[PDB]
Amino acid sequence: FVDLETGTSLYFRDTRDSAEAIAHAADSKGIKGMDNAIDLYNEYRIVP
Amino acid sequence: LRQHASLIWRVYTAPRPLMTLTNGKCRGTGCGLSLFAKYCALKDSSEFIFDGPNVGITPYGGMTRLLARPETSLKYPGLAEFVVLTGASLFAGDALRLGWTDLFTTIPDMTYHIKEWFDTTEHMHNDAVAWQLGHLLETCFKMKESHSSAMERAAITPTRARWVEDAFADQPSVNDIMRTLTEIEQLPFQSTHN
Amino acid sequence: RLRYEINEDYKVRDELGPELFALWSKAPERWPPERLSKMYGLDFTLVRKILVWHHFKACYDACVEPDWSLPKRLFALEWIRDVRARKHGLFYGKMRFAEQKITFYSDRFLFRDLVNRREASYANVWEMDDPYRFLQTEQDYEDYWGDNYDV
Amino acid sequence: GGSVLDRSVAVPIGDSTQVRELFVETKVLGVEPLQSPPSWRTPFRNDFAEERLKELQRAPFKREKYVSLIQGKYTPKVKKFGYTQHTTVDDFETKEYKDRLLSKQFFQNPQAFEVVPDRNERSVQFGGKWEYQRTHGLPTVDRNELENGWSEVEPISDGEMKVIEQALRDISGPRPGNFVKPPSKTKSLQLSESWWEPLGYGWEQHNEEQKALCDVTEQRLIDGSNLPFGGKLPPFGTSYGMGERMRAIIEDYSKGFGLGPHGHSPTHDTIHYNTLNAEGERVRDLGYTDALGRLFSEKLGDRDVHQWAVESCADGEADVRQLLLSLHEWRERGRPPSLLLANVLSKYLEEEIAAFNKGIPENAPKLQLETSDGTLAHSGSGGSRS
Amino acid sequence: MEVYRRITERVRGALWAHHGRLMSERQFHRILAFVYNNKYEYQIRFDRMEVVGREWGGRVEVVTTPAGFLKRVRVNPCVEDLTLYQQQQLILSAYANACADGRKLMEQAEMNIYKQFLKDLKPIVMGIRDNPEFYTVSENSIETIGGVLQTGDSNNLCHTHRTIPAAKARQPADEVRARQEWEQKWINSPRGQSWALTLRGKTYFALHGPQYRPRGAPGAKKETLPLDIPAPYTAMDEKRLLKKNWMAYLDNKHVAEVMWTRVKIADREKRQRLLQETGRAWHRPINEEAINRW
Amino acid sequence: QNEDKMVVHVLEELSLRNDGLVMDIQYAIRENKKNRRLRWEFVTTLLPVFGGNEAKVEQLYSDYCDGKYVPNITVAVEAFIAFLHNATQHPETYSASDYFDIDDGKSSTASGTGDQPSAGQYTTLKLLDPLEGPFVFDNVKVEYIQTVERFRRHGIRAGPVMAPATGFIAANCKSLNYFTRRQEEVVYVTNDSDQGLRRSLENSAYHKTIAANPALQYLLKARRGAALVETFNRFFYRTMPMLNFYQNVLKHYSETIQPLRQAAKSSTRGLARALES
Amino acid sequence: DDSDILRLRAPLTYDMDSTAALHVPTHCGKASRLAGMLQDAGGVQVLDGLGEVDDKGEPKVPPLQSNASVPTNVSFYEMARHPWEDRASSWRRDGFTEGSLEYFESQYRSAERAVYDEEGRGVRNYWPSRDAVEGIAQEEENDAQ
Amino acid sequence: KVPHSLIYNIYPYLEEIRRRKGMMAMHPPGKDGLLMPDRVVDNRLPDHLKRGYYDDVYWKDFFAGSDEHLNEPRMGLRGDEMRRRLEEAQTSPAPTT
Amino acid sequence: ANRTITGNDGRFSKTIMINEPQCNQALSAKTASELSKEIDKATNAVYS
Amino acid sequence: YHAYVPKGASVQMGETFMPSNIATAVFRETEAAAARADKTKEETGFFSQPRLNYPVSSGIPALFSKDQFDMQYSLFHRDVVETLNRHTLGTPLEGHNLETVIRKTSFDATQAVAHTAASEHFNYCFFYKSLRPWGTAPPPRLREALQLQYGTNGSADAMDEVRRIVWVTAASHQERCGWVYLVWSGVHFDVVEFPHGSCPIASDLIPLLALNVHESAYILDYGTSGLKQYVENYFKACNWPLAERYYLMAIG
Repeated sequence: FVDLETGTSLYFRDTRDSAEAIAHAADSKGIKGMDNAIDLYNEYRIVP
Repeated sequence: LRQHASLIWRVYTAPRPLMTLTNGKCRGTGCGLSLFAKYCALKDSSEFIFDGPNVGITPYGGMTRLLARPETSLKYPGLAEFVVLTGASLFAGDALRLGWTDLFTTIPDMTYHIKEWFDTTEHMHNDAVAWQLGHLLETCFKMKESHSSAMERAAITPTRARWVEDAFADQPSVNDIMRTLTEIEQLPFQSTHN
Repeated sequence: RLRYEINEDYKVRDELGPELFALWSKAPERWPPERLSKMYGLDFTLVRKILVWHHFKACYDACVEPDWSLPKRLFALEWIRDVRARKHGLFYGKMRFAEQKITFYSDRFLFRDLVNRREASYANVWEMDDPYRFLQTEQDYEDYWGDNYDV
Repeated sequence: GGSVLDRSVAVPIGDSTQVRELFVETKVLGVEPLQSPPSWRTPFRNDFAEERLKELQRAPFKREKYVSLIQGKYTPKVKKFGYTQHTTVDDFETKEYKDRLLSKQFFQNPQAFEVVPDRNERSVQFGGKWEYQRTHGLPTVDRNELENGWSEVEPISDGEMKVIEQALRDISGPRPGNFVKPPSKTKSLQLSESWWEPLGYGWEQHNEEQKALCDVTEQRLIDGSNLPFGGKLPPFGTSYGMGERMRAIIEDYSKGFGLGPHGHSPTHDTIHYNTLNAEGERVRDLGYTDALGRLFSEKLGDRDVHQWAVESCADGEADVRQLLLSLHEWRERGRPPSLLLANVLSKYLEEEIAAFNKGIPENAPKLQLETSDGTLAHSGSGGSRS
Repeated sequence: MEVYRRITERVRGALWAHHGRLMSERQFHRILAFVYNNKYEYQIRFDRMEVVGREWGGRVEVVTTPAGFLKRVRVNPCVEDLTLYQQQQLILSAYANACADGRKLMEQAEMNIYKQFLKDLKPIVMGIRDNPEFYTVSENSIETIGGVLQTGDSNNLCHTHRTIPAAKARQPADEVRARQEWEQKWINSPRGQSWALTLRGKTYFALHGPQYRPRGAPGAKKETLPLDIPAPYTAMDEKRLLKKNWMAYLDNKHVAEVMWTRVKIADREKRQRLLQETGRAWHRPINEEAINRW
Repeated sequence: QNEDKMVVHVLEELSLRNDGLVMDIQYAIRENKKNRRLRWEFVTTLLPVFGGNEAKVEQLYSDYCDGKYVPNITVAVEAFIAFLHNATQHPETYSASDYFDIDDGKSSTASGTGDQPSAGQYTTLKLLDPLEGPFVFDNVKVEYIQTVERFRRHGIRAGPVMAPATGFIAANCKSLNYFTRRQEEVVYVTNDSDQGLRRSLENSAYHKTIAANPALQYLLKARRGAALVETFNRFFYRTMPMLNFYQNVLKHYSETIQPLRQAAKSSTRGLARALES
Repeated sequence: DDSDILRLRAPLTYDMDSTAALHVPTHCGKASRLAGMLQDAGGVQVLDGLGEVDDKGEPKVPPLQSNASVPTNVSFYEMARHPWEDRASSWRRDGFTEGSLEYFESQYRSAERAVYDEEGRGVRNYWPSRDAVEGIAQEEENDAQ
Repeated sequence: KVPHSLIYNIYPYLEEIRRRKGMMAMHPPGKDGLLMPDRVVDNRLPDHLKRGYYDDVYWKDFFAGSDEHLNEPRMGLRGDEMRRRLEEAQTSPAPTT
Repeated sequence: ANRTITGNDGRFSKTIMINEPQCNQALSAKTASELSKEIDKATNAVYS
Repeated sequence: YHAYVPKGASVQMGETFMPSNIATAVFRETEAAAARADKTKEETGFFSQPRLNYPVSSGIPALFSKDQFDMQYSLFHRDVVETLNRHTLGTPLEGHNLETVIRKTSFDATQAVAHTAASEHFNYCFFYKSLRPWGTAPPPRLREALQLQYGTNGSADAMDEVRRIVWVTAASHQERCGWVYLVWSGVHFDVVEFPHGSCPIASDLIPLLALNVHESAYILDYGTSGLKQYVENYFKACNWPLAERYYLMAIG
């Protein structure tokens, strides 16, 4: 998934509105939460 | 009013990826709910109608910020005033021109295909889900091919854009707008400006 | 024969020196385990084990009595879970996977607790991260403090 | 001091006559409460008579030279980061903290403070079996000094922040040798592993470089016939796993990264780079031949480069070593010449430049040797400098 | 956090790409942990203080903390004559004003935190950019097997910059020691004693006087030269990993490469969005000759 | 002549002799040309005094930038006086870019000169900030900014805050630029040996208007006898740093050329002997 | 009338239309928990004439003031310095013992002075003699003795 | 459906969500964390300047035998250092040629 | 409860449909509150 | 953003202020360019323009100016390619490579309309292929091979003789419309003047160098009388190694 370039845009999708990104009005800057790497070691293991 | 505002804000700030598949006409609150989502997909049937003043009230929903974006005022001067006053409808093509949404799908029953794709996918890591979403967007929503600028549903064709920029842009008065419209009325059909 | 080992990023040679040891030794109240665990990029159990080891190493170096209740305070949920598992299943020890209840919840089951966590507000930060927030009733207090007789 | 909670301790001033004869003018401001001075500012709580006595006694030893007991010990001994014995900073270690720590350590291990220790076992404890609940932990300093008492941080101006952001966006730029690592650059892989030494991965390019650049008198020639695999990757079903492992490691080391001319990752799902050696044939049909380099070579001919250098530079007009280094770096290696070399070539090759630029159309690029710019790379000159 | 993590990942990727050096994962996460603890201490300081919000002139007053913890509510008796919904909305608006004030203070303090973090990260960037072997190429330049070609693109307008002087041995340590010599000369100057006896000298010695701090007092006991860690000349983790085991070295190299590729993609997409906002880029791909012709 | 050298000849010889210094000088020249603040300051200061067309002002600015123009001391003092007269009348345009350290009346001291400097009037002339000031390399720019900010905040009168003595063409001389072999042509304005700044401002037609300003009397007092001299040097270094820059370049070249010549001669002779052997 | 437009553009106040201001994020967050937060605080304190102003202009029952201000002395990087050196950098510099470093530097300087200028003339030479290269430093023998 | 025995993996996520209150939720008001390389910088220096660049701050001949750092790997080396490499390379195939 | 918000959940993707054809998909106060609850529940679901 | 920006427009890293009127104008120009690209994407044919290895954001150094080279590349060659596609799509020549198209259309009066277009296509492709932006020095092997025939008892005489004879045979083409090909017929090198619509492969030769003697090639920078200077510039910015490798492959 990381080797294939597609899909990396979703991390920085918040850059769609530059003014909004600068203002930081919304805390949902992450793909799966507040920030992109909110939890990379415990959250992904919920699936069996 | 508070509940509609809160719903719009929640859709706007939803943490996990939310995609509003807009298929149909939208009023002020509907367009505020659709456009401000993190992911917004527009089909050929998309219709964003503010239509505030004709009902006797100011337009409500948050689309005024999108109309007043410097990008919008730069690409189509006077478009914000034209939409807020005349209550015109902005289409999927118009939103694509204005850069509000990057997703435009022509595939029927997209919801079933999305359900099947995300049932077939099996993982939960952030990079894996990001790749899956990106591949879906690229192969179904991103207009890489099989899309013509003539085949998109738009109402801001360049002649109409010039009309709007000549009749609404940089006119800080409704009375001045009315005077300009009245002056344009008496343009003969032989006039080059007409 | 013992050449290669897993997790080469965090070596025990680097772990021998406690992180911000003096700074958190001056005041133990201001340093809940979350602050120290923010240093590492491993799972929760691994980082808590590392924190316990670092505290014990610091105490041994300073030649003072180490806090034997620190592992209990770091694994307070785990300690209560083990105590109640030993109460339910007539066994003594540490519960394992093969002796755990089988139940399937909906993937959105956590919403009720999630809204509480997301809309919780605290006066100070020590109230937010107090180590006894896991105990609510006298049964919880008994299950937690039933180990030592003094309390 | 430099802190709100870093006031001094009360000090005595003389009587009314003393203060009148001392002060010349006093301005009284608003009334504020009295705050006790911190522990470090307090004199009797920060006295270090014993420590000063010990360090003064040990000072005369510090007047001699450092020696090693083992004759010939040269390499230093590293001290690890964060170890207890290597820490010297004392944030709140005043005399009260020192004596509290000393008391705790003594009541823990009284044997450690004896010149000749006795047997050390563990006896009963007066606080039950859980006396650690009351005896554990290092001595604790007061929270008021922990929180309010700290040095005032220097206010960082926005100018330095802008400078740091500019540095970040400068380092954000790409290095050309990352998207496609050159085969010469893909030879720097050596492993401490035993199996890696017997077989040479980059022997082909290594001997190619040796026989293309190094003279036959001194060069490294390696014949692959003696290698275990014959210098080539064995077939898929006749490797015993060694071929597969080596191929995987080589591909992993040689894979590129970053963004290419199309602005996508080299292993992008949809698009590709260098299809059917398109870039290979482009490089074949373009090459690396500088116009100034070929003009200089054709004018010099076959005569001695050192003779050319000594005739070009007068007795004290230009240095010889610098000129030779610049000429070698410019001709043998693909690097732009320095301004010294540019001036030398402008003075020595003016006829060639005039011939090249005599019939030039006005809009078309020319070949000029100018150094009004402060940089040497031809990227800033658009490739017209050289 | 998010922005700090992005900055640190960009730093690691640039450090690996430009100079071929590998930063330890522990060192990577240590900076983020320091930022988190700095924010934690700021929150510790902020919870002590208090903010006031006012609604309906002075009819409704709400006393809270900058974080947004309800502490006190004062309400004029006339407000109780209103229905419950109106009272709830008035209290909510007053709390919103209090939250706005707390947000202003917290964002100012967090800008302070960001400046501190950039100051702390300065030595790494300066050591990876201020060495005699460091160069970049314009993004619009064609890259091939051998080297990068250079398109015109108004090459007269284009100007290559240099951040290092050709003069021998120019360093931040030299600059700082020059500053120290200058301040010592000012102190020893005849006006120096008068200025030191003046209140300005007292404040200067109190703030930038680390050598005068008594033993056992918080803070540094001396002013030290800034960090000098040049990437191409200092071995960080790559040699240790290669000596210990090759698999970990390959894994860390892969992580660094992926982070560098990710930050490059982020920069590319930000540039694309800027172009689309300006109006020079169409909303859908129209020029496939720049993608499919390779 | 080799001894009597113009700056262009110095640069072209240094290009063949030592690459680093000439390369750094050229890079600094290019950066100063790119900078827009310096041009604005130069034209703003030299418009009222010269009283000439903007095209001539721009050409003279370019000549001074590349080093083929140095203003005379007479026009320099006239420019300083005219700038003071222009600033004391309408400060808005001058307060926008030029800065005078405004004294705070809250601060008080047990000294007459301190009380006068604390009256709320002008006390010192503020130099340009390092962001758009004279060129400094980015490797030391951040610490330079930190040092200058600390010095200006704590009132330390040392380091970059102090303006180096600037050189100007003497009244008798007619040459428009410096020379290596010419030294009496450039004269520094020293506190003990003033070149007539006070004598010029006293007979200037704007002396009454300047004295009417209730802020400049502290500077005009010259309590140490060097207030006007120091503000003159500060103003001219803030406006034309290139003069001091070129003076430093000339001094360095003059002091270092001979060892380079000796080293080049020795190396050439060694290589020639090795070749002829 | 333009006065109506001016009053519309005027900021929302409860006196004019008895409608509280809207804050969308806090309404999303704490609307359903406002009663709980108030009960946790202890209820609403009713004070007579809280917002009313006396005819002289003095605001009887004076309002409370906010004591909050941005902290000025925290600098966590300065709080957590290097172990031995007092530098506040976050980097993990693995230093060497001071005595070993001093001996290392002294011996290196002696070796360099013996190699590059064996004659003592003070001029560096790039073709050192074999004896001057492989000669064991006599300073080590003197130190051992 | 999520197994009962695996929902302990979400606990760090919930803990961080609950502890994101206050200052932890703040972001730099003005910086989005993405910086574009607007300008191109180069620090490459010619070999003669490279030899003497680090005379003072570092030891003399800092770039002595570095192949990648120097255009000429053997520039600035001494006789013994050159002779070691040349002797090794020439005595490896001693009887061959 | 009023059968105005409908939901179809797969293994990982959740689709929420508004069904108000009598009022041209117009939302009331209660309907909007329920829709917001469903949106912030489905978005905050673990396997969403 | 490479796929989004149009071919004509460029990406500028530097940021400068833009007036609203010019920003709206450039947005409208971008929209018009997108519409034009959509229009042209459906009329594309079997044969397309070759990719240029060297950058042409500026004029080719020492040989051409930016505007003149852009004209030569995007007007006459584009028209030739369009005519070739139009007249080959219907005919049975469709779906076959340029080599066999030229070979089967050569010496056919009826199909001369397609033959001339194909020949001009190949000639323009080879002319673009054989132009180093700054020029190449002749390789020693090729110069030795040319010394046998063109060289006359002189050092470096062969290259001067070739540069003279190419200009001689170019000026011998008074029509000012055609090509000059240095080719290897199979026995020896020779220079051939190819009129408009004549191809070396159609004549069964192995080309080495191609020179455009069209009036439109030098009408702008060199006028109608700068033919000699244009030839000198072509030889000072030519590309010899391609001819070297083609001749070596011919030899075997």
